[PDB]
Amino acid sequence: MNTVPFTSAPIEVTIGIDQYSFNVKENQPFHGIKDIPIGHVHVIHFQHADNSSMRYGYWFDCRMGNFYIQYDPKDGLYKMMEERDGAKFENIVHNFKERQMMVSYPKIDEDDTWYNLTEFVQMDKIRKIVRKDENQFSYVDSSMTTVQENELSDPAHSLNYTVINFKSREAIRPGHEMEDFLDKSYYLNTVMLQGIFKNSSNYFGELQFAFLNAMFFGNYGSSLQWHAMIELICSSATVPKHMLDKLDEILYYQIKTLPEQYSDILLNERVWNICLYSSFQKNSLHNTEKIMENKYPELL
Amino acid sequence: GAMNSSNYAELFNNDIKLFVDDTNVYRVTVHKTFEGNVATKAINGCIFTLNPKTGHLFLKIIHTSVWAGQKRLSQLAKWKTAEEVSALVRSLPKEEQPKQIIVTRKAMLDPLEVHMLDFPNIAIRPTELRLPFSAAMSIDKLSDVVMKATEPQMVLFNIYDDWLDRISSYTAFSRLTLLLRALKTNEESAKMILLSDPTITIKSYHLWPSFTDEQWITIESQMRDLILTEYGRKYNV
Repeated sequence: MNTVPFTSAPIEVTIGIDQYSFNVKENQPFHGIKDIPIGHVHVIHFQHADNSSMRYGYWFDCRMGNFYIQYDPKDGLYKMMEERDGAKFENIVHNFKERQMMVSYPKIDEDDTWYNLTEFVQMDKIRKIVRKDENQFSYVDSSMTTVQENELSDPAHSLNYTVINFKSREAIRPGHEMEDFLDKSYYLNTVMLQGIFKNSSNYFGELQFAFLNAMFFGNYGSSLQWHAMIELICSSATVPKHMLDKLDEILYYQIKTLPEQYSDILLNERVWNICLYSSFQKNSLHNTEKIMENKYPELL
Repeated sequence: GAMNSSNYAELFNNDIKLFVDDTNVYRVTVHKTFEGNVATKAINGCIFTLNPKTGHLFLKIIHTSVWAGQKRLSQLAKWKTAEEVSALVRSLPKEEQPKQIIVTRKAMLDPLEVHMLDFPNIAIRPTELRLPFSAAMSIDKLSDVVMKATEPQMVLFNIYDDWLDRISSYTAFSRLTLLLRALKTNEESAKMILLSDPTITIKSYHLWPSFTDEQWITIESQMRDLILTEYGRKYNV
């Protein structure tokens, strides 16, 4: 169980850790989050009390170094930073623990929610989507645009998701226009899985990173990448059985976790109605279709 | 975006463009089977590809053999239209290829876009205009060449005959949409008007009668009347 100490909390702020959040008052004696489960990626995330605009946060894995949070009063945000001095870091953490100035990652022992949402997400894959190679952690916010949103304007602050475009020479073989447009199996299986992602685990990792970025930061281009990656599987006639079974499980926990009140902006009516009711895989997502109908019958 | 009455003069500028109409690609007669079920029998069709500026009609005849052993024919017809248009574009010299293709039916946009990926600078546009190109098969010489065809064939026509010698492309297109609207609303009445006088003939190399400017006014007047009569009936008003 690992720790992210905070130097201080000079501004009032709603702090997110994975699917949890805690309000901290201006100059409250808050010194961090302890008991963070080893084995998963985590996201620590912020929404300032004064400006409820720009949600922002850091993706990290505690195995990859000692990370802390320190407010920068020049740039006006909570920054993640790595402490390279192991003995200084342990000395900081132990002091704040003794003084009980840290909230405990409030995991119920039965509750596999974070594991289910991050099953295929790996820090190495996040650091290729969010390029900043001098840090072991990744910064995302509400406003960051995707490589794809840029084409249709600062490359260094971009989310580099895999570009998916159903009306592209990449998606459509010369001489198989109708076949490839109506049945995306070639695009899914040869171009994306074999060619670009190498396997379904990398494809699902990116889909789940896309969802979590949409959910935690209201990142619009993230939401578009999540839906595009669902649509590409559902619109394929030919999909390995294990991928359909896994997709059902992935989607169930994303829909289960979605705050009930954001489904209007976070869920794309056209895509979900097509995936569940019109597509090749209309009958192949029992769990997702049952939670979607019981929790969001308005959308459908 | 969409071609409407607000940008109607764009049709007659010096940017090459083509209307595509797929409403006569897939044509059927519905009939009863011996066991009293229903069945369709395809007939020859055509793609109606028009330059509105010049009157150059590219009539791709769709022979019934293209449907043999194929499924979801009305879907396949959109894609086969977009294939043939894409083939026509590639067959034209660069300086003749259109900058815009206007489809008369929104269902042709995605098929045409996907077949034209190789041509990113050619704009595929819908139209809010209700164009009467469906009645193209009420023109006797076009109907004849489609129905006689024993194989896939492209036939080149000028749908304005020699009218551009005397009138502008705006006025030629207006005359043409009025004749087609008339043939579409009452085919019998429309054809009667066009051939009621035996002394006005269709030249071998033409589609419509050899009318003098005055006779065209009389004809256009008779076509307008015919369209209102029929409208006054449809709606009893």
